[PDB]
Amino acid sequence: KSIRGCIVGPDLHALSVVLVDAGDKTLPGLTDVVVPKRLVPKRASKIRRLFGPKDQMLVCELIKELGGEKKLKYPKVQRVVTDEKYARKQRVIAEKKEIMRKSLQQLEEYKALLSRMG
Amino acid sequence: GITHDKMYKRSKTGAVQGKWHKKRKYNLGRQPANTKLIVKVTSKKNEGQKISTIRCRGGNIKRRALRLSHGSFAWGSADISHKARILQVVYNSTSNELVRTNTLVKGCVVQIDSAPFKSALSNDTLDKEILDQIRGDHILARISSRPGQVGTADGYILEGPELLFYQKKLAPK
Amino acid sequence: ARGVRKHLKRLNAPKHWLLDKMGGIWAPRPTNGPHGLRECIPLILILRNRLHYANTYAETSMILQDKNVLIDGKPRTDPTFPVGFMDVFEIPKVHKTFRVLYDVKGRFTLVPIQSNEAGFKLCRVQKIFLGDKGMPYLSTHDARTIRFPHPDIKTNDTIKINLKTGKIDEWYKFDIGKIVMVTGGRNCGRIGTIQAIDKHMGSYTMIRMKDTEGTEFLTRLCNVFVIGNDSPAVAIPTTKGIRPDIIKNRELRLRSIAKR
Amino acid sequence: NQHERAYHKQSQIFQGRFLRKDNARCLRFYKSIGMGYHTPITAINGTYIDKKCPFTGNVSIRGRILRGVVHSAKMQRSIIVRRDYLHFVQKYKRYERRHKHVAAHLSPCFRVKEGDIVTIGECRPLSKTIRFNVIKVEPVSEAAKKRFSPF
RNA sequence: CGCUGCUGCAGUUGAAACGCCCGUAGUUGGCCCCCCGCCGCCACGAGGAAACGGGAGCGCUCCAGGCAGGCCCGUUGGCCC
RNA sequence: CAUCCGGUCGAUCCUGCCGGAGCGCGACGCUCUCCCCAAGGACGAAGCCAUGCAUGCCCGCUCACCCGGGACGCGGCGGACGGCUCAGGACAACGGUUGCACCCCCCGCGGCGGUCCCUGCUAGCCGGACACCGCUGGCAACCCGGCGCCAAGACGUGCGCGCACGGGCGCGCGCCCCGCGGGCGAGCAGCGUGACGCAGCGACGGCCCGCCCGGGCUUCCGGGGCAUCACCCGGUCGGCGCGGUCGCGGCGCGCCGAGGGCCCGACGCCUGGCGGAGAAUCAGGGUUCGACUCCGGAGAGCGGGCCUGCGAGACGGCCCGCAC
RNA sequence: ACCUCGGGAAAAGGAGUGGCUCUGACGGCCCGGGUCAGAACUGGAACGGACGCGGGGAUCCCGACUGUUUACUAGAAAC
Repeated sequence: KSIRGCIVGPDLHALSVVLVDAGDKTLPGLTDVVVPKRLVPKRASKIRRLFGPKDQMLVCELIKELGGEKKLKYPKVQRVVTDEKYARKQRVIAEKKEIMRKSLQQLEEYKALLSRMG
Repeated sequence: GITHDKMYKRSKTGAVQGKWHKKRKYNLGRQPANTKLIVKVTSKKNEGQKISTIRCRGGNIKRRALRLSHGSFAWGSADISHKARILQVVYNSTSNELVRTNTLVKGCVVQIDSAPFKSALSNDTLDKEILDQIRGDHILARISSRPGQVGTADGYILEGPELLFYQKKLAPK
Repeated sequence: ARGVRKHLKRLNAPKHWLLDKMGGIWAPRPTNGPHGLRECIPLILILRNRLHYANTYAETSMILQDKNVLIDGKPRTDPTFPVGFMDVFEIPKVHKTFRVLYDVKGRFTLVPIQSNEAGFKLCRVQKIFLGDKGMPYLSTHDARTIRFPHPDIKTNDTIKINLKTGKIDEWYKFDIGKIVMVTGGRNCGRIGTIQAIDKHMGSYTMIRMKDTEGTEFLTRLCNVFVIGNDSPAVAIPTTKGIRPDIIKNRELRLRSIAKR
Repeated sequence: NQHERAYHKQSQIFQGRFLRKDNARCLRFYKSIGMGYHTPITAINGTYIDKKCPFTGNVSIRGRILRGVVHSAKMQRSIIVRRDYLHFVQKYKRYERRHKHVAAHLSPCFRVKEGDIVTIGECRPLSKTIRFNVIKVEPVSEAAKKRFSPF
């Protein structure tokens, strides 16, 4: 697709400029506005940043999924260890040992089967 | 578009064979890898040995070597194996033009530093001729691995009638 | 060209499946699993055709989605799940369980079994191979893979799978005299004792087996599945692979149509 | 033999074996060929190398084992075996004797003259035209006539 | 249309025996051995697609059809190619 | 499931063609009371195409003014199947018969499960960051810019059992031969040991391993017309050494020889050439067709070239020339 | 194309060519030749770098041809 070059030239329509330093000056745009970002942290580390299981430690709004009845709105926490989750991983680790244990047992038996025959 | 089908080739009689199909991605062949050596370490140190990896039919990846330096080399009748840097390539059956560029190909006779193999010389009477090569810092070895198909260049120190044959060809240079 | 084919045409589908020529322009595409297309029959076909339990494919999916049927004791939701020899098709809700065997005419047949028979299923080891650090593995006709087999078992020797613990139970080795049931070709669907095995070194060991009719059928080792030693072991179909001939079947057909 | 621009060694025979004595002195690898064929003495006692030779080389005999006469031994360690055969036409119940030429590798262990019967055994596509390798030779006389033979 | 001819054409005169001899490829070869080995050869298998074409059974009201049907060989849907 | 009959003569018997008599399967004309089945822009234009339409589903991950609707995006899986046509291609495709001890494979099914380190691990669970989105915009249209917050069975990293183990490497049977097996007709696997390497999964323990289904090639036998086509080929044909490939191979490249094919028709040329299963007609033998229903092949105006993926040299993907 | 089968023919119509650094061939009995191949690499896009050194094709008419000819205006189709 035809694209345009990084060098700026006399012809132009739109230029987008981030501000490294405004300077002591006061500008109606950018010094009279402070942005309240809509979204809020939804992860374990991010929940442990703004507010320092910590699921209840979240601010609450009242908005539905699609937009008098109002649902208290909590963005779902992610990466937080549930007590069943911790338990779920715990039994898979035990299961992995069981697979090794059964194979370890089957191995001695098979070495023995050849040995008993000769 | 490099392809290994025989559609573009003649028959046994030498008759032209009409093409009934377009190129197939199952019949394609990739461009050859020139596995150079980091011989001139002075100005080649700026590029560490690099081994590329190319996806193949089946998704299995063949590591392909671009620049190589050292590989496992083994003195079989002594059971002495060490990783040895490749000092230089000499005498290839396919072409001696390759030898000039140092590009490594399976079956090229190389020279390797004897400093890793120094202990064997002190071990008493290992063989005879190979000991002299260890005493002098250069040992002849054939690369027994296909660089560009595994991305490795392992090999064997030459011994027996093979060592004599290769030395005889390389005697004047 | 390109990749795999996910569609099957009705007339391409195997003849034993007995699908209608005008019934559809497509046939179920059997999936991969324990049996291959030539040696399988889709689960939908048993339920829609022979069982007639589900009027349409949609009903068969609804029943399968609810895990109504269990093959080999496991509830399977695959309409196209491949079904073949010795597979235990048990539908518990209907209260009826049968094995899937081979009829004399070669179509797959549902043969009723008792609860003990339902528990186990027979298997045939294609060969024993070494992999994964050198452990031996045995590959059954149903593609079931068993690590560390007992040394005596050899290639083509029928074994019995517990199907509850899913392990080898016993081995009936292939030898002269042992009773076998042909699985493929002209003699498919016939139970006979082995008269002789011709070595035919190079390719195609060809075995001759004869039923109690004095008629010897000659079939290569590929489609010979041992079913017990001299004893028929697992329950066998009522015809018992006795080879009814065309003229005899003509009389049987006429008696059946005599009834109105 | 400096002109030989490459050393030729049986892959299995380690080069070091030629030194020392007889502990693992097998200096030759000879593999039994299957399908009931016997190994020639010239493969065991031979001093040749040849990767393609079935008995002393990395080639396997499997698939069809046809037999044919030798059209010519002109090629380098190869023969063009001519095999005769009959093709029947139904409309005229008479047949048509049809001949085909197939390239085969000749092992140095064997020595063939044109007209000899050679039992070619199928092998890995070894070249553009060679997919068969001589498994045994039975000699024939200098002149006994061309003689159509579809054995 | 035995006017393409293997069955199964015609070549004295209707169209058609090379002017003649040698001649290789090709094709064709008298009689003879019983009892074996290869080749064809004949028989019967096995192996691998159905549809199609046959062909068992079944009254789609008949029929071109189709695999049906009916308290039923484990109802069938055989089998041959 | 065996047939003739008119026409050369003044007459006659022949040979010989000519024309009829039957069935098709397309057109064309004329005409048509109902019902059933059923072909339908293939026929030297594989000419060109206006419009509408033929490929979605999921809910993994919801801080979108109903609700726990399940927008949108991100992820996941399919889009490679299927449909369509017959241009290409005449030791080819294709059909039966082999082989892969020369191989590649998603799903499924049944197994198997261990992953060195030094550091750097947070393992009660780790980082960041991108859309969607909010704002600020540029567009004739196409189309996208910038800024800021936020998530995954997505991503990046890594907990980990020195018989820890992906690849590749070196070594490790013979004694004239063939007669147990892990496994063969076949020295093939597997591993033991050393050197390398540290690849994969390991953030809701899958890598691997079979079988299948599909593919790639491979053996054999069949696979047009023309002699106003008789000689043909020169990577052509072999050997070696490599590269490349999923692999085998002149497949490519060096190197070395001189082969290889052919009146049992090579090579050339032409084909209004897809091939089989089949079809038309039919005493027996035969002849002609096979676009079209099933199977395999080939192509999406023409040449090429690629990316993605397990599989496409994909065109309802991309990129380029070329016409339009 | 044509042909008296000798010619036409260097037909027409193209591609390469330098310097350096190598690698093969080829004898005699470690000793000689310097020609022929094959590479790299390099240079304002250069190399028979001066010099030496056919433009080519299609026809028509005469005389077959190589020869000879009016010293000193015809070299010809003339002899």
